[PDB]
Amino acid sequence: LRYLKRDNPEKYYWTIQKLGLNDAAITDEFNMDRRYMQDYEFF
Amino acid sequence: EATRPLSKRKFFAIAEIIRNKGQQFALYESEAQLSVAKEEAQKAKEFLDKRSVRENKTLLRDIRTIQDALTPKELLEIKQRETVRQLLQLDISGLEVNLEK
Amino acid sequence: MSQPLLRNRSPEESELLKLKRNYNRSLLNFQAHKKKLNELLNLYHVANEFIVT
Amino acid sequence: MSLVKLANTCAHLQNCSKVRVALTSIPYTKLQLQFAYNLYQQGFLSSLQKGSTMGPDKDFVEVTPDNISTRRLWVGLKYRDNKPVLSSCKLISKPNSRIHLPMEDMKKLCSGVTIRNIKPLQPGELILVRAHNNIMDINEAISKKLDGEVLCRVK
Amino acid sequence: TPFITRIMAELKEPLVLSKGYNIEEVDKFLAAIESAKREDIEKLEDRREAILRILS
Amino acid sequence: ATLNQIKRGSGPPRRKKISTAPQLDQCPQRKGVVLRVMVLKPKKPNSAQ
Amino acid sequence: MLYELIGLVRITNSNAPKLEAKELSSTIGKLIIQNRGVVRDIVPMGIRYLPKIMKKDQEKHFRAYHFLMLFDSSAAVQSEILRTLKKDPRVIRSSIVKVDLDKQLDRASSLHRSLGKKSILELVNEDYQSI
RNA sequence: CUAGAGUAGCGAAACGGAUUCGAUACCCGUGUAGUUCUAGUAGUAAACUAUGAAUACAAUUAUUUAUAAUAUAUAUAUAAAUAAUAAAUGAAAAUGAAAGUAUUCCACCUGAAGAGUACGUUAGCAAUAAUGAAACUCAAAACAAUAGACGGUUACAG
RNA sequence: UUAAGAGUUAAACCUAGCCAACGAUCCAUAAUCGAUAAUGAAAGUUAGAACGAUCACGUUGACUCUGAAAUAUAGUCAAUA
RNA sequence: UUUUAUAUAUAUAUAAUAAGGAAAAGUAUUUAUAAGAA
Ligand SMILES: [Mg+2]
Ligand SMILES: [Mg+2]
Ligand SMILES: [Mg+2]
Ligand SMILES: [Mg+2]
Ligand SMILES: [Mg+2]
Ligand SMILES: [Mg+2]
Ligand SMILES: [Mg+2]
Ligand SMILES: [Mg+2]
Ligand SMILES: [Mg+2]
Ligand SMILES: [Mg+2]
Ligand SMILES: [Mg+2]
Ligand SMILES: [Mg+2]
Ligand SMILES: [Mg+2]
Ligand SMILES: [Mg+2]
Ligand SMILES: [Mg+2]
Ligand SMILES: [Mg+2]
Ligand SMILES: [Mg+2]
Ligand SMILES: [Mg+2]
Ligand SMILES: [Mg+2]
Ligand SMILES: [Mg+2]
Ligand SMILES: [Mg+2]
Ligand SMILES: [Mg+2]
Ligand SMILES: [Mg+2]
Ligand SMILES: [Mg+2]
Ligand SMILES: [Mg+2]
Repeated sequence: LRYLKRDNPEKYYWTIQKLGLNDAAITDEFNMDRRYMQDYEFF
Repeated sequence: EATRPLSKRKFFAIAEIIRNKGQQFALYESEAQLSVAKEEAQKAKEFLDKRSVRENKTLLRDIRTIQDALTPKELLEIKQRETVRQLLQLDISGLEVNLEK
Repeated sequence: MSQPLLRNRSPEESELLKLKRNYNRSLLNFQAHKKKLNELLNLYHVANEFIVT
Repeated sequence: MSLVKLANTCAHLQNCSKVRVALTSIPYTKLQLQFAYNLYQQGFLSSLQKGSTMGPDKDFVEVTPDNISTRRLWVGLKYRDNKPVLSSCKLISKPNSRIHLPMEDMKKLCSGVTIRNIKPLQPGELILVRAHNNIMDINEAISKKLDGEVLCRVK
Repeated sequence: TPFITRIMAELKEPLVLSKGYNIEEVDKFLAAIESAKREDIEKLEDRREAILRILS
Repeated sequence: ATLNQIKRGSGPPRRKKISTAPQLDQCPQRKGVVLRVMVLKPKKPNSAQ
Repeated sequence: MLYELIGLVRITNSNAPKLEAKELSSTIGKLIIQNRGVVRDIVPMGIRYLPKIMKKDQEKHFRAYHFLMLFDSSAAVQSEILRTLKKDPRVIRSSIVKVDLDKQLDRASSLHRSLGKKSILELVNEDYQSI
């Protein structure tokens, strides 16, 4: 999705909106650390 | 570009924007939101319609009744609901003719 | 050394190539679906032995 | 223009010289073709040929995007007096450190003076320079008064 | 998110068949086979139900 | 050994000549007062007073 | 999913060994069909002495009526069938194994497949099966 | 290590029996924690291939291993694993498709000992884990291989 | 207010920002440099005595007049002697 | 190779045929410079 942003920004925003995600969720560094699983209540 | 001191730490001012990628990234965002809403609504309408069709919902028995006929009233009702060939024409034939084309 | 390395594909050549590729895709899809229909027919031929009642 | 690919080609030619194969294949690109032509003009390579991944072209084949992936440039190596003519092939300007020299520094390098830790040109050696997407020997680039990127050494 | 919910719903609808089969297509194919053979109704319905259960 | 590792501070150790007479504070010599005169025994294989 | 069940039913009545296997087959088949299942085949293996004097609950068994059931069904009711089998005193031993249907929709049991008959269509032979 | 349950065998510690100049050890008996399960803390091993990852190339043989064919036979072709090698490299042992020819990135090292020690800081319920010196002493210290001696080192003969 | 910009200083009202593991903030140390000196094949490394350029200081700290320019080796006040 | 022939259904299988030969005498400055030993 970051490549899609670098290539076709309009389709990038369309796709992330359709999939239920935002720009921050794609661009920001992400690890499935215990902090994420606690904050978002994965379990 | 260089400028008089405008604050403690600010000594430069923008002069022009060669690439408007940052500007476009918000216009496209809003447009994507607006378009996704309407496309969602349309596809949800289609799904609800299909649910209604499946709610409304015997082809073998019906076709056999037409075949044996070749009684009159039920036959007419089934007609409203080579005719056997038309009612059983399969999408695979369309694929075959398209491939040949 | 100072001339183009390759000859660019014309739009007409690209159209013909795309038509060939689409035909290949649709052909493979067709054999897949027809094989699936054949398996369905073979299963129908033996559905009588299967107990559902 | 990948300097990585030129390094790979240099190592490939060195390996081929060690095992003494009479023919070898390298990627078919403008930079590689110009580099091979420059080596051939100096006499380091016996022959240039255009071909596929399997071998030289039996008949002339036009180069198009359809077959570009499978195109190769086949070079014939020379072994004279029980010694390889093309013995060592190295890079001066590496991808991590790229060296662009002005003309006067290029003359100084040819004249025995070490410039930016590059060993000076040796008598029977050839140094290749790239200027305006054209590959030439250092002497020509000096005669053309062109500032350029100093790529490789062939001794 | 509308898209994931729609896809999950369509998966969870009744009379959804696996292995790339479509219920209407299967019914039409079975009727075509019966017509071709013609050219016991509870037993034909039993074959249909067994096929649907297997492919459900 | 990599270029970026040399950039960050990697390189040959300095041939730094450590001072063998630190207490003089980089002076050719210093005046002093004798606290005691001591007679030591040298390390073997040397022997003397 | 196609599941092959191999049950080892106990023989208590020396005069009619098949009765208990009949009752068990009826129960399992009824469960499978009433929970949206299909019973493709029931292969009646014979009476065989068990390899050892196997023990279920307090009774000790030396022989058993072996039987096989090939049935297409879902995972949940398959686990339910297994649970009913394990607690039933009649079933000395039970085992359910998946028969994969990724390539061919119709497959025979392990016994017929080992004999050489890959499918049940081959089992019932092929005449006027090209319709 | 922290809570619960479990505890058949094994078994730190402990209690005794032997051996011994002495036994604080090896051997023997009873055996606590632990080994086990669940819910956690911690994040160290000779955590080793003592060999970071990716890419291009590099001469053979033999087996397998996995595919693709062609009619068991083509000692069939394409790949990877394994073994021995050529060149190459190396202080050598040796590596051998990497310890070779090249490119890119990261981590690490700068004599032995003091020392992974002290102090401080961070985290953990704690044991501890991470980070991590300096003074002083010395001309040492280590790796591979060579020839010897030696072994409560093997086998073969006389 | 200045001849002059600016949180430089003084006042007012808003925004939540700014720097930082490519090392902030804090601490220790240090006058800086050259077509100057030493050394090296050179890149560099060391010095900053002597020649030359810049800065700061004239026992310590703050402020004031004059002035174009001074917190002046001035004046006032205090500290030290 | 190329071209053509016969035969067979624009193409395929067989057979023949190949244009690349030119000669002549005479016409320095090179650079900067890295040594180890017990
Ligand atoms: Mg401002
Ligand atoms: Mg416990
Ligand atoms: Mg225990
Ligand atoms: Mg014990
Ligand atoms: Mg001992
Ligand atoms: Mg003991
Ligand atoms: Mg434990
Ligand atoms: Mg943990
Ligand atoms: Mg430890
Ligand atoms: Mg460690
Ligand atoms: Mg290690
Ligand atoms: Mg080594
Ligand atoms: Mg520690
Ligand atoms: Mg202002
Ligand atoms: Mg301020
Ligand atoms: Mg204010
Ligand atoms: Mg700092
Ligand atoms: Mg000072
Ligand atoms: Mg000073
Ligand atoms: Mg001076
Ligand atoms: Mg200094
Ligand atoms: Mg002086
Ligand atoms: Mg002053
Ligand atoms: Mg003063
Ligand atoms: Mg004084």
